[PDB]
Amino acid sequence: VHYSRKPQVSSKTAKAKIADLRCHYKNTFETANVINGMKLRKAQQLYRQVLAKTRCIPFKRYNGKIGNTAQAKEWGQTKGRWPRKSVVAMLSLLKNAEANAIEKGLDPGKMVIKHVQVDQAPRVRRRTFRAHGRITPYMRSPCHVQLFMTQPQE
Amino acid sequence: GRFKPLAIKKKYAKKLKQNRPVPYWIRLRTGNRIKWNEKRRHWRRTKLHY
Amino acid sequence: TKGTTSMGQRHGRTHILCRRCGRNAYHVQWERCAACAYPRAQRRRYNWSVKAIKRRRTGTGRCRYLKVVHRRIRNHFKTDIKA
Amino acid sequence: KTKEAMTFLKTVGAIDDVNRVNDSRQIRAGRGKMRNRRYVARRGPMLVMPDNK
Amino acid sequence: VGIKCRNRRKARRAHFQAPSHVRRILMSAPLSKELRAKYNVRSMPVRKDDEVRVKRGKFKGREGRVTACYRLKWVIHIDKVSCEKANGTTVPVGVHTSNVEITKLKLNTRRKAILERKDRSTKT
Amino acid sequence: RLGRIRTIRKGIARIMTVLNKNERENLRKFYSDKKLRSAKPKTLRAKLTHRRRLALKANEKNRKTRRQLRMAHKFPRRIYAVKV
Amino acid sequence: RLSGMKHSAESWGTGRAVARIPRIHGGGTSMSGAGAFGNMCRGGRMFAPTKIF
Amino acid sequence: MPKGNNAIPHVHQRKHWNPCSSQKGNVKVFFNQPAQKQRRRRLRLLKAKKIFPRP
RNA sequence: ACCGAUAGCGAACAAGUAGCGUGAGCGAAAGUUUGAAAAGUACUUUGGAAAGAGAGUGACAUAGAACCUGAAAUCGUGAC
RNA sequence: AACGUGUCGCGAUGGAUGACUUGGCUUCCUAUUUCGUUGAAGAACGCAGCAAAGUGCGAUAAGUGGUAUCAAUUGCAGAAUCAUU
Repeated sequence: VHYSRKPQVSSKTAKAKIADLRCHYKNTFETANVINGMKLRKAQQLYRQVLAKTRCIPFKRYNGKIGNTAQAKEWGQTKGRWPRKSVVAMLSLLKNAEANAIEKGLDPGKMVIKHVQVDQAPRVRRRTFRAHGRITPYMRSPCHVQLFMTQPQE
Repeated sequence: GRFKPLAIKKKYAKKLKQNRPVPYWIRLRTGNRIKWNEKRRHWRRTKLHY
Repeated sequence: TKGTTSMGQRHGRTHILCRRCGRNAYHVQWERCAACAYPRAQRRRYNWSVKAIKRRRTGTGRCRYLKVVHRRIRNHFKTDIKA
Repeated sequence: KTKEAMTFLKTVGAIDDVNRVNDSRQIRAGRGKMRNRRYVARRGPMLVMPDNK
Repeated sequence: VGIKCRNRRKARRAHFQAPSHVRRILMSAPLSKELRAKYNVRSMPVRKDDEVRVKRGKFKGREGRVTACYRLKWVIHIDKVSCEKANGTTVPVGVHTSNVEITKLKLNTRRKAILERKDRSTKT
Repeated sequence: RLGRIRTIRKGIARIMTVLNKNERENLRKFYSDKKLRSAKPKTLRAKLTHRRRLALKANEKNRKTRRQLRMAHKFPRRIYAVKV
Repeated sequence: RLSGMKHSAESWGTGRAVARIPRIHGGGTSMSGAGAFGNMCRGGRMFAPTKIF
Repeated sequence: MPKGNNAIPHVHQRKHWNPCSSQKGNVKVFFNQPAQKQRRRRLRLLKAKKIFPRP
């Protein structure tokens, strides 16, 4: 798995990857994204913060009918959700990386996330009975996450 | 129903023994293309019927 | 209804299994393995279903013995053992 | 004796053309190979016998 | 003059189909130059026990004795050449005859006998 | 998997095989003494095609008639040769 | 002799939202209804079958 | 279709019993003939051999 | 002087199987590690667990059992 | 800020691709022509150290026997077993 982007300095950055996660992918994109996604500084603090003292997680891509929330203020926008499922994941993810920051020796007191790359992984199938006997797929979109963390300094 | 002839008795028996994981020890050998216990019967899917 | 309830009514078991060929089509009451046509002392096939014919045509089994005939014939019957 | 024969034949000619021969022998690339044409080669000079002995 | 193959598909097929008995036949060795020179055989079919040298492959030039002859995979395990398994366990490699050459043979009656025919077919 | 038992049973095959072999042939012998019948049951008397079991026995087939026979005597045809 | 050509397949006709061809007869197969006989079908005839003379 | 002035409306193979995806049937090619030739020949010669004293 | 895994037999495959249909019958899908081999990733270490990160292997793992290649559609990313 | 747009590198995604190809598929030959109520074919169910399948086999059940040959077989078993009978 040649995952992601060419990532610098063998000295101080750290790589993990996990596959096919079980949250709806697009959704998860917006989950991931707040950490990564953007634009630097906003992404970095918030992960340290939702994930170390907050709830609503921003969304700004997917459409539908999609609820409105004041929490979207967090964004200056109108979508974010609070979808539990994902969240859990996110926490894990950091964490191995962090234990790897022991082994790399990096300062876990302030590591920074750069370049997460979150990808659609191959989808789950199953079936439903409709009137007159018609059947549709009711399918599923899991996740690919691969993560890097930076923390050089002055 | 309640009762169900010896022949009938045979058909399940023969099948059951097949309805479980292929003998693993076999699997291990040299050149074992061996996907899985293909033909395994099941019941909440696959009534044997009749 | 028309169907599905009446799909409730399919407790026919209609045709059952057979002796000679097995499967099914065994009419109980007028007794026939459609297939082997057991009862009857010969067996059935028709043209049209040629594929079926192939499906039944010998070898498909095991010609258990007959197989061996080819060896044996070819082994031309010099008989007995060498000793 | 093959050698005897050939040698003169070489001397008298057979070297280049002959050497194209045997040596321009390649496995037939492409599928004819896989319809059993495995190798190919060119052709080189002709002796005609009245009959061979 | 019969001017072709000797058709590969069939042939190619046949090889894969080699029985036990047959494997043994097919597998013959170059005989040691010396050994060749000795009994005056061309090449000779294997069996356990005996001694060989690695010619080519990536691992050109390795040498050793026959432990084991695994015909299905067409292998010789030769003694004291091995690979290590991660664990720390040596696991012997295996091998094909024509890139090895037999240095030394085990000779019983049967051996002697076979040898005789062979040696003959070269030598006599 | 004190695996050795298979062989032992296979040994059983061997006595058993033999045994019938003997008996069977025992039997065969004591059947004869007449050119035919009951010497020796069919199962002592070895199947050999429907046709092969059928067939014209050679006597009756080669043992044709006087008319021919005389004739045969009269018109043999072995070798001649011609050219000149 | 009759390569390809082999299901008891029939053309389904018109009104069925679809090109009007032969289709496989049978269910479950998940060949179920798949286009039949000819040329254009999977494993089928080809156009112009391959003639003896 | 092309313009060529040629020899009117013909060509024949696209007629009866030329077994199609149907089946039929009345078949009798001569391609056997090499083989056949040989069959005549090989036999013939081989026959001779057997008969042999005979004119 | 055939086809090349949607081809080619139905069927390269435990296929006329599986499957399907009351039954008659209908009757599929389904290919390849290794310049050489499992040498099939010990070990560390985090990780409930998967797993991860290391490591470790091996030319090559953009070769880690989805094994040749790896096309296009579609998408994240980078980068703009 | 947004969405799009774009590039490209790279990554995913997919299973293309080529290359292979015991597969198909055709032609042509030999034959000491070809079943079975003497119980065939086909059917059934059975049988392995550990076997599901396949495959083999038929309670003499993954077989015996003869004969031929002449040390393997290996997933793990097993056996010192080669002057060997």
